[PDB]
Amino acid sequence: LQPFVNLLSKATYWWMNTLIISAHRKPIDLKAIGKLPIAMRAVTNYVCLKEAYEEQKKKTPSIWLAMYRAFGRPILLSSTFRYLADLLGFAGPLCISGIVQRKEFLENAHVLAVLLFLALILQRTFLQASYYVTIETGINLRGALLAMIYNKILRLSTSNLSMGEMTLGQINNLVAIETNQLMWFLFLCPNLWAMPVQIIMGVILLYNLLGSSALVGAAVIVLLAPIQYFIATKLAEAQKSTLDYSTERLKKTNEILKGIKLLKLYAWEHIFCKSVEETRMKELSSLKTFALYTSLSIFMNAAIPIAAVLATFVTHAYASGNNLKPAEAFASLSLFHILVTPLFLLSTVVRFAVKAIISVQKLNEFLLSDEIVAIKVTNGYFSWGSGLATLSNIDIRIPTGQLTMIVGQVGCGKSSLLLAILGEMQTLEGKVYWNRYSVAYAAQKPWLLNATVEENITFGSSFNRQRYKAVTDACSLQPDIDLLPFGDQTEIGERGINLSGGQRQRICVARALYQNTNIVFLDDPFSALDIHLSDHLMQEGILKFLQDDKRTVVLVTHKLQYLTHADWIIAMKDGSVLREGTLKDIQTKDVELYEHWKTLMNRQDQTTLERKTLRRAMYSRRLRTKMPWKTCWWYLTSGGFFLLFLMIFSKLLKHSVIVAIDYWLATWTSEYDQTFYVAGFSILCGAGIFLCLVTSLTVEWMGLTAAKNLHHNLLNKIILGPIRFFDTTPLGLILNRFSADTNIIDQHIPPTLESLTRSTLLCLSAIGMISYATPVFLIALAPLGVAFYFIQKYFRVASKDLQELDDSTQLPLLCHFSETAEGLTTIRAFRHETRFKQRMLELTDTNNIAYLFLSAANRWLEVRTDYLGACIVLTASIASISGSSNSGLVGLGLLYALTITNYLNWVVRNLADLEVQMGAVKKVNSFLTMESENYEGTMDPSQVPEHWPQEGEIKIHDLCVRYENNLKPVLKHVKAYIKPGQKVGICGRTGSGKSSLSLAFFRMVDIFDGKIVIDGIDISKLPLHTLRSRLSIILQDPILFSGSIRFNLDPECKCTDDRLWEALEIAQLKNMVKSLPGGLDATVTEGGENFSVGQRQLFCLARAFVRKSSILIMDEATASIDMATENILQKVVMTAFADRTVVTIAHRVHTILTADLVIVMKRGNILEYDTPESLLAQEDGVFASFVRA
Ligand SMILES: CCOc1cc(CC(=O)N[C@@H](CC(C)C)c2ccccc2N2CCCCC2)ccc1C(=O)O
Ligand SMILES: Nc1ncnc2c1ncn2[C@@H]1O[C@H](COP(=O)(O)OP(=O)(O)OP(=O)(O)O)[C@@H](O)[C@H]1O
Ligand SMILES: Nc1ncnc2c1ncn2[C@@H]1O[C@H](COP(=O)(O)OP(=O)(O)OP(=O)(O)O)[C@@H](O)[C@H]1O
Ligand SMILES: [Mg+2]
Ligand SMILES: [Mg+2]
Repeated sequence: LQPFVNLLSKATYWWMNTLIISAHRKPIDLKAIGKLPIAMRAVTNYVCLKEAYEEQKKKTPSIWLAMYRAFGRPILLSSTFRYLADLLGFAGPLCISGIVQRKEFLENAHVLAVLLFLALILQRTFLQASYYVTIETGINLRGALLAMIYNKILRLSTSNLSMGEMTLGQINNLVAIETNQLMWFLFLCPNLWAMPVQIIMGVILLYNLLGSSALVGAAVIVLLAPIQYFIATKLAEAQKSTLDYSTERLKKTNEILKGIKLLKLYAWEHIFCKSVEETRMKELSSLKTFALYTSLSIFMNAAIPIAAVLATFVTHAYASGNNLKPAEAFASLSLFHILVTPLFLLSTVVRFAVKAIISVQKLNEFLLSDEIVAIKVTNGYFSWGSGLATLSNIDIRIPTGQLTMIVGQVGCGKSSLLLAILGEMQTLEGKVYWNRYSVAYAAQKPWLLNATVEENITFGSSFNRQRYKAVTDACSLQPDIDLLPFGDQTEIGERGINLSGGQRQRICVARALYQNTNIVFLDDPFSALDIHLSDHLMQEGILKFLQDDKRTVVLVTHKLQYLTHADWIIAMKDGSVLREGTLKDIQTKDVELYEHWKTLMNRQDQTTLERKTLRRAMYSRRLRTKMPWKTCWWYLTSGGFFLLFLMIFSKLLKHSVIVAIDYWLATWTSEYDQTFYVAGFSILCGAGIFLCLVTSLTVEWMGLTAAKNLHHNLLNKIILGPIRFFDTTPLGLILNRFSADTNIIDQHIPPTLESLTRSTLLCLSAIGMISYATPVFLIALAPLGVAFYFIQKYFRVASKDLQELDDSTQLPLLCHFSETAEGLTTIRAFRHETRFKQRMLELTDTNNIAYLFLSAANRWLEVRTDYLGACIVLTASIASISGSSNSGLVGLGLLYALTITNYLNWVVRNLADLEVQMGAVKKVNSFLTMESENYEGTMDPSQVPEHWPQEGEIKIHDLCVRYENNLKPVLKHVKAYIKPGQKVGICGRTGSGKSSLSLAFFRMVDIFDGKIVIDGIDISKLPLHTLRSRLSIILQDPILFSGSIRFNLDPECKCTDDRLWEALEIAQLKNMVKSLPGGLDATVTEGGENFSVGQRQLFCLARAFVRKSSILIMDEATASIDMATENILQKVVMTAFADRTVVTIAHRVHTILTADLVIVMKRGNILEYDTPESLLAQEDGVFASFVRA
């Protein structure tokens, strides 16, 4: 008997109840979820799919055939279940038919009720079994496809001809969209055959029950599918347009957030906010058409059935000598309700099928793509697939266990030489011998995972504290490591703590040196290394650390230095080897080349600067079940009480009119001329259509209004927020507040809310109507209501947890595919292919199990609610037949009871989804409630002179500065009197609050004690906007936002182009802009990458000049600037700003030695404030010490 109960559980999902029930006590952890059965592990599915694919290739290969060969049987089983389920589900109307017309005891009207109950249960259990089988096969297919494309990625080539700039984009698209769409098509595949059969059977049954008259209604409903497909295509068009505008808006917002401090300093936040508001306006303009089409689709879906009913019944009434019977009428109405959904969804199935065909074509295109004495090579010719040997006559030899160096000119091919020796490119002729063992490789372009530093260093190697410390010290990486927030175990790479090129390549070199292997390749590890660091790495790392290990080291470096240490040297030229040998060998054979090295060698602070920027970033650092009804009400009200009332009233009236239509039909059928009834029915149907249209339009209007209001208010509040907000909160979350949350509010909330309200109203109306026909039904209803409440609670909590876990598991998979897509050369050099493949299998298995359990929970909820609906139908039917009432009311009760089962689960599912989305709404609403700054100014703007800062007098009175309240004041008792028309120099030990002093000048940081006085007006006693408007500033790293040169010079557009030209001339940038096309109107890319760093500084100086601040502040402007550019900067500061007041945060003292006066800072203390010449001649203080060095 055990098999019977086992199958029952596998059908009623009894295994899901323990996880779902426990969902309350503990969040659904990955461990809590049992691992995938070996029958469903991604590895096995990949094996089967590869077998099928190779069988196809044995006879150009097509994926579709392989997918069939792999997963046909589950699909056939699913189709069998689906066909049986639909065939049984056609029993509903037939049973209603026979019960209303109430040894062939089937007419007894009692046995038929239990027959209907059992048939409904069997139908729905089979249908859910089919859903689950197709879900499982689809997820298996997704796992197999991901594994297959991952293997392809691992075997991909790196030729620039093949792997273009868009190759990584294509791979991300495949993993994120194409595979998912193919999975969805696999989910929906059974429908593609179960829908047309269902529709045909429905039409045949309609003809049998109601005769040729029902043909009109059949045609009217069949017209639903083309309409749905057309409006769906238009909707997709509008959605693409909205996606384009949304991407533009997101780019603008992201650039704004990054460097927000700069915008606040320039006081330009308002103009950027206005531009983003314009972008949002266009986005909303497109979203309005999207909403129009969505509303049209909903209206058609909810009205075409009414039109079909109207046409059918009017035609039958006017074209039948026999008056309309009740049983036939209600059976036909139930059949229409059965057929509406399949027709409404066949169009979506077709769209998914087309998208899947496109996706499979794209995946096939991807797959059919190109792919690939320690060492000696003889007669080696290699190319990058161009057909022309990029390397020729490769007679290289790599002596075992000895340092080897490769020298050459720019773009000689040494990097290509290493790649070819790795076998990473086609070998036209010649062979390479290994005497393959894995080789430690540090790519010319450094590469890093998204794991922490420890993972990068180990890279899967067993941890050894001794080796880790030794290599870290050898590469001088310990300090910068300590600078990190968590030191080690600190995420780095694209998503983690951003690192400069020097640090990245140092980490890569550390990885290479740590990894235990006999062969090490270092491709110019000194790309951005200072002399001291490079020398330390060479002496301690390259030689000693590997001398002990007796490794074989091949080094590629432009810097001819250190060649003395190298045992063997290689000379290359134009993708060919001039000579190979030691220094003595080259000297003997090629004197000219030997001397040429000395000739070039004889004709010969970034690291410290880099760490300073890194250290600056480090300065800053029960019942999870109840939905947020407060937040949902806040959202609903956001649109406006008028719109909310209109929506509610319209929907209530629509459902009242629909139930009125049904009751009118019942009363009409009561009898057993018809003009009165038909006229009434027609007017009712017209009113219903009108109300459907009105309610759809109203819900969409409410959605649009709410989205616009919420987004606008959020952007205003965030932009008007204090700097600390962005300093603490990671930029990622703030950006996500507009990336996803806004997308959800725009697109998901309105449709989901409309569906939830419609389902709730339909369920309530059905219950009320069956009670009206069957007053005794409520007694049986109440326990069912209790069960419904419990199911609602459990499923809502479980689904929330499962969905969140699914997303958290998915994100690492995309991250890993993106990472492995890059650095393929590095992985293949380490030959860690197996490790990464296993990692991918683990990640995909976890994601698949999460998704599968989410779908299984959905199935469990469906089965429970469906047994509930079956009990409802049984009780309603039995009570009605037993109860004495008019036949029409009996038919109405049976019809509504049968229907209620379709919506009884949609109500709860939409409720859960709306809860999840209200989560995001709460996120946004809470985020926009953050307190703003004291923009109000105590003094009247008129009282403060318009040209207030012209004089340039500044005083400091015992100032104290604190970044945040309750923290130690970085500045204390800071007093300073800066004479107008004076130059002020500031220098001291790093971290002495110089930039803090500048921020205090700009009010950015709180002035807890003391004051800053300019022109006799306290800075605090003034609007911060006014202060920032008429003050200049030159940050250390200038940033320019995407747009024209005019926009950067003056977003306010207040000054004439003559002023801009004069500013660019004085800033020495007039010729630079003139040479570039477009002149003043030339475009600029985001972040100022279009121009050189010195040009960015010139742009900043031009901004200062045009601002006419009368003041000037420089925060180590010369830092990270070319010496000639630094001299130009000094000249322009000295001459152009002669009449202005200059305050400089001197990165280097000698640049500010000429300042009229200097200030010495130390731990928030003004140790010295005099002329720099006097301080040097007075005492040998701190200023004298660092300035002398
Ligand atoms: C994650 C998707 O897992 C499922 C997968 C399925 C498989 C399936 O034949 N769908 C039919 C719906 C049935 C009732 C007609 C369908 C067809 C076309 C468009 C959408 C849809 N449906 C898509 C989801 C359910 C609502 C409309 C069912 C149900 C689920 C589910 O999660 O409940
Ligand atoms: N992966 C690649 N695919 C295609 N062509 C490549 C690839 N790598 C290099 N090349 C081309 O091969 C030639 C030499 O490139 P390579 O990087 O090997 O030279 P190099 O002397 O090491 O240069 P570098 O100054 O960048 O260190 C150039 O034409 C370069 O464009
Ligand atoms: N964002 C911040 N939040 C809180 N405290 C900060 C922040 N930035 C700096 N501090 C504190 O202020 C001290 C000095 O700040 P600041 O960067 O202005 O000084 P500095 O001497 O000009 O430094 P730098 O070397 O960057 O020019 C830091 O040591 C830290 O104590
Ligand atoms: Mg190179
Ligand atoms: Mg500073």
